Amino acid sequence: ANIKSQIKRIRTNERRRLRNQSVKSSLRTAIRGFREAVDAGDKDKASELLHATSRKLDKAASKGVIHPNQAANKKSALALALNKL
Amino acid sequence: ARYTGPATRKSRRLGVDLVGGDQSFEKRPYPPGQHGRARIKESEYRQQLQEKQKARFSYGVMEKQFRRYYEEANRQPGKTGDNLLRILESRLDNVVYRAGLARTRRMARQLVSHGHFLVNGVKVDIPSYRVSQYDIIDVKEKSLNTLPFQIARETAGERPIPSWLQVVGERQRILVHQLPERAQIDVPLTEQLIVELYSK
Amino acid sequence: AVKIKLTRLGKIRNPQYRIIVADARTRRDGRAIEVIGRYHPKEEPSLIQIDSERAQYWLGVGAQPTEPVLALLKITGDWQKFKGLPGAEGTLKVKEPKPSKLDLFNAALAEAE
Amino acid sequence: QKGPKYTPAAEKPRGRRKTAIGYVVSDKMQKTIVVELEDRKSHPLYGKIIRTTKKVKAHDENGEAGIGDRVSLMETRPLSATKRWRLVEILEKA
RNA sequence: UACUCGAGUGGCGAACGGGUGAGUAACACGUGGGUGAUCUGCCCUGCACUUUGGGAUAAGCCUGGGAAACUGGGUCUAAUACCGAAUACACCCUGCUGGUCGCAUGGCCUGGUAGGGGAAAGCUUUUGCGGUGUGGGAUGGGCCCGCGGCCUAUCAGCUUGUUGGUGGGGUGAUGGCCUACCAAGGCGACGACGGGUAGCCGGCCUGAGAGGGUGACCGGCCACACUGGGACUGAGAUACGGCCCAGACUCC
Repeated sequence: ANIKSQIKRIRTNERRRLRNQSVKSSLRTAIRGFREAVDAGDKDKASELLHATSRKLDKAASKGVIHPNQAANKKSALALALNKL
Repeated sequence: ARYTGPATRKSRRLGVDLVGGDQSFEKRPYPPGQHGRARIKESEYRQQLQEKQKARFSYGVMEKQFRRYYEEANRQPGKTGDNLLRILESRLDNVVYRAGLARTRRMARQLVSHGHFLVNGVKVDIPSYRVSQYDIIDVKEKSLNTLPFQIARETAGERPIPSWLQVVGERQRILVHQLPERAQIDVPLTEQLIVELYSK
Repeated sequence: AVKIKLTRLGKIRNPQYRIIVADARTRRDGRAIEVIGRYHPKEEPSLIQIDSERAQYWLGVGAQPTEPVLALLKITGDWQKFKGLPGAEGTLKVKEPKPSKLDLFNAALAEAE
Repeated sequence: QKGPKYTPAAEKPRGRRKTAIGYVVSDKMQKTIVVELEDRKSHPLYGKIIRTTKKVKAHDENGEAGIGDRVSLMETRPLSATKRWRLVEILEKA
């Protein structure tokens, strides 16, 4: 509030947060759909949406929004429960 | 804070020739004052006090600075009393007194005080400088026209030069060769009681 | 980065600097990793002692000195020993050692007699 | 001229964990046991040599260890809270 | 006209540095370890690259509202900003499999392998600066453990997310760190659970020596920023001179 760089930085981080909230919400939609697919047993749709969610996680980590270790644990859970169903 | 009182005073008190030419000392060795004839109590403490009293009043230094020299002396690997005495004799002014350029210990103190020496290319107005082996003490430039010192250098027939000094200078250039040692010093009271006091 | 620095030491008038290799997020007289040299400017030919091998190591691993240290390394040729542009050329003025105590006093004796 | 894309990492000595050697007291939980380890230190003031006592909870995947045993143990990463060690081998039966 | 530059976007720094010792009897500190249980902008080192496509806006201009702090809409412009797509097949998810070292899960041979995906930015006329993924460094750190360091039973019972386990979630990572479920277990006379005090250490003072006291200065760690909480951005935040909320306190 008292440093002008901090003011600029405020509005900047507001923009950034907005962007990243939207990113995470989208990813969360993707995984919720995948879990519902697995849970009703559309194995076809399971893979047909897994491909989407997997590319989505990869390019999420690529933007530095989240770490590749996190993205890997996510994809691992997806892949494993798809293997089990 | 240099001392200022009569040299006769401590002399009449404790009873030692330290100045040399003290006819009042010869005339009245008893202590001064109203009870100057009166009698004093004996102990270990009085003796051990009187020891350092005589020494440090002979040489001018104060109690606390003597204690600093003592800390160094028992910090040495040698032995406290005699190495203290070697330290204490290593002073500049005492060296030049035993060389004999000066009349009184006060006078040597004053000479070194007023910057009348010139040691290896630096003015040294330091009445307590420590002189190790191989120290070429030349004297300064204006040292010539000091009148009582002219008489001094000319007819310096007072107390002799000891073994560990010499003058190899037409300009009265005094040099150290070895350091003082107590077997050859032969000065008044030895410092064992001093050691016992300062490590009381 | 792990910058090769000079750090102050001593008293108010005459500084004496130690050549250290530490992180940039330290402070001026703070913790180090390796004291490797030093630098005494207060005398005009300005003593400089630099453990050459260890400086070469630290330049290899990815250090990045500041300008004054770089000047010193180029003086000694350590930067030039790392980069080999002309060669590892020592420009270092070792200070003129003085006529020692013994030779002085023997000169006094032989002159006076 | 073209440097190697790859470079293997230096040989790292995989550190040497400790071991402790105690007497089992319980298997009243699942897949874990409690071991009363012991160490002879010296009292750092009066110099006397002192036996002490130390509970330490361990784990075995296959439940070999019973009560009244003498075991070998090795330290490992935390299996869970107040589980830090693992069994090596039931060492002197009884 | 751009040498230059108010303001603006855009990076970068601001988390270092600097201060205090209220709290804290805690892996907070000191020493010695472990990571097969982990992240690392910056600096260097290597390897392979740096293609194409697109929209909108801040400013500026017009205008409204408010006491001010500030906000609103219409219009317009730009990019290393945001967003796409195409490659990488060195990296990552999963399936099958040979060998090898182990200290068990496992680690390694850029292991092979059917197969799925993931990058990027252009300025510069002068010592020239860059940007992307990727392996190996060096530096910083996060996590766990042993051990040592005050008083007090006129502080004897304490414990239910507590103790172990299964399936999941969660973080950079192990982990009751969280979740529903199974057993009922755990801690304690070597002082739990409580109370009082207190930042820790290299050190400083004394002492023959042990030991006792003690934590000025300087150096290294921890914690704090009016009080109490929370999250964001981001390589990395107790985010002192940032945000939000509720108080208390001073002003308009």
